[PDB]
Amino acid sequence: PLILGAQVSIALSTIAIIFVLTYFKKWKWLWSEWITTVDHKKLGIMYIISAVIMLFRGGVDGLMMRAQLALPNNSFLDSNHYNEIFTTHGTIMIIFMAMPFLIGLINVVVPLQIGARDVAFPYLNNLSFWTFFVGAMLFNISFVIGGSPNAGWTSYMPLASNDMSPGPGENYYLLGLQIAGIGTLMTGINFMVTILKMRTKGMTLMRMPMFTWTTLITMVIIVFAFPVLTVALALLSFDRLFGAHFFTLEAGGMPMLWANLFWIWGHPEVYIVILPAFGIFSEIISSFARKQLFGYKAMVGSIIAISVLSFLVWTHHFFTMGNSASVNSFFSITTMAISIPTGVKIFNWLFTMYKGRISFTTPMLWALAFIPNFVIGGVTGVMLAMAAADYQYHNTYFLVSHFHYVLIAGTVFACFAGFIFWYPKMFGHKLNERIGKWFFWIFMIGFNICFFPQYFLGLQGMPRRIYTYGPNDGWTTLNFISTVGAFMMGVGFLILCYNIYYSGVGRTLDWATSSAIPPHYNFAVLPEVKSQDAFLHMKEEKTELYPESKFKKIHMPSNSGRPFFMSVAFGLAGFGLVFEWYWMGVVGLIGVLLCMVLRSFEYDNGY
Amino acid sequence: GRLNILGFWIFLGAEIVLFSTLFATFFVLKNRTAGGVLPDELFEVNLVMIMTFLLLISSFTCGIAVHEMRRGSLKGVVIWTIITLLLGAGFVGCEINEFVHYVHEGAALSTSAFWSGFFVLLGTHGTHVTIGIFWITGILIQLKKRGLTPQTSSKIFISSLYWHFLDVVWIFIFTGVY
Amino acid sequence: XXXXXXXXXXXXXXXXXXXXXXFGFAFIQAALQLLMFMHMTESENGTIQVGNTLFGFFGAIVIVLGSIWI
Amino acid sequence: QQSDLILLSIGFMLFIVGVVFVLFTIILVKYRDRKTFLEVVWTVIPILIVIALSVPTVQTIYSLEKAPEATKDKEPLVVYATSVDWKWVFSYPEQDIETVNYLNIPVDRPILFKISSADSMASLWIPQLGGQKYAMAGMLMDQYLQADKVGTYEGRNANFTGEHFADQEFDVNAVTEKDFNSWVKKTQPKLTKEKYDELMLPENVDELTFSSTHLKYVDHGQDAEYAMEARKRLGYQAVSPHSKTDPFENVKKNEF
Ligand code: HEA
Ligand code: HEA
Ligand SMILES: [Cu+2]
Repeated sequence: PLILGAQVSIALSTIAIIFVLTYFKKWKWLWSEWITTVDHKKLGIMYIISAVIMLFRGGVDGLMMRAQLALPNNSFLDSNHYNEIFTTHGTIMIIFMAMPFLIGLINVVVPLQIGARDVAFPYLNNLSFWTFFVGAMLFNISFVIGGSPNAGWTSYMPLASNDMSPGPGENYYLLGLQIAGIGTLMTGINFMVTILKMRTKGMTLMRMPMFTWTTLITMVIIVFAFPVLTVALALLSFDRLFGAHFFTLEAGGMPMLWANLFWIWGHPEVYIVILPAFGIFSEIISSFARKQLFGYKAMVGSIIAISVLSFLVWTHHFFTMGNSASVNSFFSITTMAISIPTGVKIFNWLFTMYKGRISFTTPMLWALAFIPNFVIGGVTGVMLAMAAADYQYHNTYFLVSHFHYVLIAGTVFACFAGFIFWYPKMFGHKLNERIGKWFFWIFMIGFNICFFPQYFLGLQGMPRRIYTYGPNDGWTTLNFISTVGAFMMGVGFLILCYNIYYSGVGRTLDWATSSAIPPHYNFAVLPEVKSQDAFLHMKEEKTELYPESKFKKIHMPSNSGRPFFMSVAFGLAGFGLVFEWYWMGVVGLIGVLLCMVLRSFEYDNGY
Repeated sequence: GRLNILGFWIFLGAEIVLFSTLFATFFVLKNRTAGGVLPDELFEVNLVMIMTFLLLISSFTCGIAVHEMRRGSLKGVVIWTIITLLLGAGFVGCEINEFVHYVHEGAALSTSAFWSGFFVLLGTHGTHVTIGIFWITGILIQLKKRGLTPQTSSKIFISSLYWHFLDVVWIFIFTGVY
Repeated sequence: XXXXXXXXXXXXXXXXXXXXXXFGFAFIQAALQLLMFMHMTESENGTIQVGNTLFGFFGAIVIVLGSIWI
Repeated sequence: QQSDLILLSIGFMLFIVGVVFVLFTIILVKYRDRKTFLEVVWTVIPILIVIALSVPTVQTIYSLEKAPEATKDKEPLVVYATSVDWKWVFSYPEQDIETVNYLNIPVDRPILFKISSADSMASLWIPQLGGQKYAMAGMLMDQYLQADKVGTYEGRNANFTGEHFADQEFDVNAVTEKDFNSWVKKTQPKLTKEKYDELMLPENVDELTFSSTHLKYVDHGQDAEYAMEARKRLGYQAVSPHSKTDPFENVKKNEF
């Protein structure tokens, strides 16, 4: 309680700082060219700068957690205000960090590589940001205004309603993700239509090239694995608020049914956080290598396998609860059938880097380090797929050690790779290469001495979600080593922000823009392409530019202030149902009232 | 040419998983009510609800084909789209008095775990058909200062085909829950 | 004119559905929607349009027959 | 420790995969600085890596079902295992006995652990016995175990965290046959009826012997609604800030 009193003042200070320094006059720059803007380039920016903000929020969280877990009998954090702490850390990632960080790198890089103007509905994509953001402030305001949930990012049902007890805990998780799920659902719908009907002439479907293909796969899984989340929480939101008994222990409802609904959405979304990560790494390793992605009838054909085989594998997170054995081997054999379509994509990055040249720049290093660390986590998930041995290392850190290798090397590195390799798109010049190398090395070495002792921590006998281990066979140092490496990755986020204080060998339509920071209309003429890689065939082979006297008109999808007002209603009704208001919501119905009024304005505005 | 016909179409594919999630929820919560009321609902109301909706699409499969596509019955839009709008209230009015009559033993979602799924598998079900009325009437404000021609006023078609998607699970609810 | 033939054929499936109660009955439900939606998909934007809805019912079988599978 | 041979044998299987990719990068790359038929022929090995596990792993999933690490279809001992919050409950239907946060089993004997819970989902891990099974509040899950050598087997929970869940460590032991029957005889407190309800509060407890079985109470494996008749009959529902301490109304057996 003592710690949470300083940040509410710091939270009010930051709010008080925006008024004096920034709000001298903002209804001409903040409300016009931003907030409710339509240009796809500006939206993708607002996605990742929230993920960096959540990185520090997730950062002080991840650090003080392991700082508490330095050694046994440590009195930094108590039983609770750790459960809430470690729950906020995990939900801030994936949902409010890796999702906005990935879609942001998608909401920017994909529409330029296809030659189109904006996206399909540059109007519905506007609210698609705020729909996530009001869910971010909802889940962030659980800080001191209410109480952050303390059931994990999973938050199973039997420990979530009355057995749990905190009122304003799970509701932020239910209503916070319920909104962002609506926003994230529309981001998959916009980009599923943008990459199918707005491509430029000559841009053939089979070659466009491969990252824009992974994004296509990313925005397909979102469409079919988010309506589940929309009802899985809505069912849970009915259990919590309106008094439903879908999974309640009392009226006899199935406590495990909410587990299977969450995971029917769970593991498919797990690939939504790794699909764009694969794509962002597919260009960079074939761009500064100056070679051809050798393999398409077996690499893009491999990107479709994991897209469907993600829903025949989701039952691998259970196993321990004693299923029908046969059904515990079905998804066990099937899970091994998911590490093979994922496996061939690693053999496709090394033979596109061989025979070809290379220059170790900063974005190369992130692609250099992505190859091993993701496999070291992948050579452990194969073990997790074995249901017969999953019962021994279920939970117990060895699971935590598996996936932290999979996602941080997978997505967090791709979030860092897409950060630097496509930074000249965002503003002038780029990051300093030599001192940017200092951030790469320190963040990489602390990553392993943090989670590889967890492979020994978990196998020796340290379960997960535990605030004190105890002197068990001298297994204290493996825990402290994990914390040293944990606090070591923190050292670096200061460097990451210092590199920001300073304020190429392309092979696709990246540097093909008229100059740095491409304009609003993006590309005056649509490229003919008619080949696999556009930039190299449009540099050495001929020239081909944007000749004058061949221009035409504008797009004119101007701004409308409704998406901001639309999501505030979602954030207002969401906050109103969470913070007290147990049975029914006095203001929760108004948010429903305001949203439907704007949905009439949706089809009452001619443009 | 408007791609919203395709964009708000892949949104209709997402709701298949929405209702399938509720169908998986409901089909697992079928054998409960270990302590509560056993389900016994009126049979004639089911066919009356289903036949009202099966006749709702019968006035809508031809409500745009022999309307805008075949010939040009521009005056019939206040005829075919209004009659099909009153049939939407028939399902709403019948399902509301069905829930109010269920206040008599088995009210809302608190009586049993089974009635929680049914009041939600048919709950957001009833919500989807209620907002469609306001969406079908939302386009009916176009024959005033607008009055667009076919192949241009896509609001009718994109809202007509959304309205069609209901009867899909509506029939799957007929077989699913009954 | 041509759409009335399917609409007239659709009403009999519900009447035969009541005759089943008052696989063999899990198919008449899917077949009732085939004729209903086959009058508004292809083409132009088709192939993609009628293709989007195909893999959604797979999840319905995977989600339903998969949840019941436990 | 039956599946431990998979862990050690599989450990080297991926230890090779980690070094295979060391030969695929370090051997070149340095030599290569400025200063279609292979992919199709590659599809023969990846199933060979997984089908060599998609048979012995499936030959093990069906192996933990029937009577495993014990003997044959004899000596059937039943032990009803219940999981309240933080605290572990185990009751023997053979003779009127029931222990809490402690468990004794004779070595080289089959034990049909009936796994269940009271208020929150759980699972008896016990890192020396091997596999764990979730304690599902609402039904009983069967699970058989045994004892390798005589020793001290640590035991914990799946730790579905809930304030008092990290200290769910309950110690279990495995001794001989002759000492088990003398130990069982010495015991016969009893099933004090009300002290059972004095257990569903999540706190901290000591040994609590109890020489009478509690399964005469709604089975507990069935009708998991015993969370309302538990915490609420003594007047207690916790919160997150202030006014906890089990909202007044005393009577219990705590620490110190
Ligand atoms: C995107 C995925 C992702 C990312 C990036 C991270 C980031 C980190 N995580 Fe975690 N983690 C999860 C995924 C992730 N995590 C998940 C899914 C859970 C479980 C969720 C749940 O079930 O509740 C979890 C919880 C979890 C656990 C397991 C908890 C347990 O079992 O008891 C551990 C183990 O130590 C951990 C450690 C770290 C560390 C050291 C980082 C580092 O990357 C830290 C990153 C920090 C920065 C980049 C900024 C550093 C901050 C500073 C420099 C500020 C310092 C200033 C002051 C202290 C004043 N986090
Ligand atoms: C980016 C997200 C992501 C990705 C891509 C993966 C990828 C994989 N994961 Fe995992 N996983 C998670 C996110 C992810 N996972 C999360 C978040 C959890 C914990 C959730 C929670 O409980 O909170 C988890 C936990 C988890 C479980 C559940 C454990 C439990 O029951 O508690 C399982 C079970 O099968 C698993 C296995 C796998 C496998 C086999 C792959 C495969 O796709 C990996 C493919 C890679 C390889 C197979 C190695 C590379 C291949 C080669 C080098 C070719 C040669 C190799 C062979 C021939 C084997 N991981
Ligand atoms: Cu998974």
